[PDB]
Amino acid sequence: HMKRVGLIGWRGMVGSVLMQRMLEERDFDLIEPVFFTTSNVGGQGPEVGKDIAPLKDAYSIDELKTLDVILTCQGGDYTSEVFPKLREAGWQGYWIDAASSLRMEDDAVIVLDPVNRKVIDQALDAGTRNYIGGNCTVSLMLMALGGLFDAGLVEWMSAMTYQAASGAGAQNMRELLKQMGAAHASVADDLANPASAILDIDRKVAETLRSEAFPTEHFGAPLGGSLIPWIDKELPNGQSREEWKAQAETNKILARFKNPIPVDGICVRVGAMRCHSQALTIKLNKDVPLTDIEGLISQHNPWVKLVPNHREVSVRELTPAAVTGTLSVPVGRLRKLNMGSQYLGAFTVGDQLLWGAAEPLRRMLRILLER
Amino acid sequence: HMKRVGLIGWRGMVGSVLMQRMLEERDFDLIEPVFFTTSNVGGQGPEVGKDIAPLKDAYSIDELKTLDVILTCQGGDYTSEVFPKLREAGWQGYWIDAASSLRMEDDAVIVLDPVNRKVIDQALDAGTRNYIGGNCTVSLMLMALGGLFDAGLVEWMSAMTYQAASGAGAQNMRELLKQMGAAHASVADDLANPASAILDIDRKVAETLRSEAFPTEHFGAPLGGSLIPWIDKELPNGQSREEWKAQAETNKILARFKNPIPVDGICVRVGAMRCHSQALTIKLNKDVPLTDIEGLISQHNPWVKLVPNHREVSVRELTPAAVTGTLSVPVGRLRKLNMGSQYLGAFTVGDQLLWGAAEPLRRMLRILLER
Repeated sequence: HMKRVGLIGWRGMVGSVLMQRMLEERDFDLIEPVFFTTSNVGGQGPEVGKDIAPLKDAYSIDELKTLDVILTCQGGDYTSEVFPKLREAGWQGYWIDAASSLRMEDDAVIVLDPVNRKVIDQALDAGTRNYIGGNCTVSLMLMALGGLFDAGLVEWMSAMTYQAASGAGAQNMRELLKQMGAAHASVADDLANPASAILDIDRKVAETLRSEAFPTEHFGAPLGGSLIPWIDKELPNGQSREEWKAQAETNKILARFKNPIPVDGICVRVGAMRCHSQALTIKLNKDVPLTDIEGLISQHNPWVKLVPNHREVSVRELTPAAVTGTLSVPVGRLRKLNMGSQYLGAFTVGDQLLWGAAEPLRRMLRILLER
Repeated sequence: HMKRVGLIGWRGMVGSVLMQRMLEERDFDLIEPVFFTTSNVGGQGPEVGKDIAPLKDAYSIDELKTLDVILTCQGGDYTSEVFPKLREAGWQGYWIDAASSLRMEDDAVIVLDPVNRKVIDQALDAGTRNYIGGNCTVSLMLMALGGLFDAGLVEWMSAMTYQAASGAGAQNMRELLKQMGAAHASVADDLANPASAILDIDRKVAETLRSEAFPTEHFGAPLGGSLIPWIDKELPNGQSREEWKAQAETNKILARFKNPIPVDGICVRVGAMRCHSQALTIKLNKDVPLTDIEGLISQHNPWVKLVPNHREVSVRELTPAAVTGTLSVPVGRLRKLNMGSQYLGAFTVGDQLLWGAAEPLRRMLRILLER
């Protein structure tokens, strides 16, 4: 009677974070883990404190059909190929996915249970079997500002993001680090010399970033020492796919199908490891006292952390350096903007790999087990 | 005969950029440059391609009051000390300053002549003697979007910035580079090994940024591999001084004393050397076609660079890596936002040391010579 759960893409980065969290929370104690692979069939699986079967074929429909749940971080290409063939074979199990492939599908639900647990529960009773993790940007934003939407105060939102390299992949994180190392190495001697001219240092650093030898295989441009104001594919409307997801996924999570909330902005890649930062211009539909706003925000969930709008505490708490590897979602710089009393400014930071990827997936798995 | 111009703060970072630009434009052909010092009286001045007198005492009121023009990049502490004494001595010469000291004074004009040449000309005719460079953020924004303000289309503007280390100083730029080096050095061996685990690399990097040995003296926090959502001193209204300067200096440059255009947002420090980037939400007061907006923007001045809203060109052109050391001020990602047709999104990048500091100063000097 214990559910057999198929783990796909566990070896990948997001999957590795998922593995780490599931191990910490002892998730494997309550399920029968079946690890699949697209390269090493028959090989050894990861240690989960119990005996498991050897690695099985992730493309074998016969194998997958025996599963009650499929938890995949393998990617959109894998989902696009296997999922339709599996459903056609009559598989009626639950499909939990990190990839964006099935997010906007009519028979699927974008999961972020601290925000839309009731949506998930109703979908489960309705017979929905597809539950997809939301885009990191949207998930991290809603984890921070869920209280405002829950109060029905948000008219629109303009989101300018500061997104980490982790969102692009493991090789991109490595490239960012190599780029930082290359930038520093070019002036390593000069940095030791106090009498070295800063403009000479700056000149050499700029040349290094522009040089061919600068590692730019995965980004196509320097990230370290710079930034990239475009993430994911270009769309015919002038949006990047990353920016398009902001409005589409926010309103689906909140189930705002009739009157959707306008969400837009610019998605920018910055030189951070695995934390997304977002500077937000928020239009509220009425004048609400700031302290009440802070109350609505902080009381929504136990992971959001209201950082007082003071300098040294903001410098220490509201940064990728302070958030990385943690489930904490700090939000600060909360104040009324000069445009009017209905204009709210906000800055938030969140780990891209946890709440922005892995954590909603394992939590969705636990929800299935509690039913 | 030839105007005697005093140069203060020529040796510093902004001053050095100023000297190099004045050399390139051959400004020293038109003036008698008198170089002053706060540390090396009688010493040797910079190489400006012509015979100059030995360094004079920058605190000598007797010498300073003989000067037709004073162009200082020495700093606010110097201005606050010398300027009142100098005016008290009956000095009626012109004062050109990079420091923010006299910006909001009624007898002073914030200079950005491609944007407010007419304001400058009227001030000169009126007898105004004080001409001050604007804050880097404001100057760079207006160089890109001057065409919209000139057409009187801007209702308000929300500015989320991505600011470089150069705005904080030379030692901050050095710290940024040292931070990048420390980050890379902690995982140098792992990066060279293709089979290394990404989560192990990430763990060590996160640990390094948090360690005490991480160079954070000047920023008070990690910048490399992170960001800092607070620049300059905290104000009682919840703004930082940097954010406050947005509305204050924009409207003074435009000479809008009556009904000021609301300008607000969040000023964030990122790991860039000397380029400020800004993500903008612009509310227009009229329905204008996007192509007409592009025309107004690009036709305003020959330094703004309209980057077509396409992925490849944006990645290549609209970055600190591309802009660094140039007088080009690219603006891109221009499109109407989901909130409405009067909401305009824009992303711009500009060099902080040129148009954000040194360039409006030497240009103001040229204007004085053309009187």
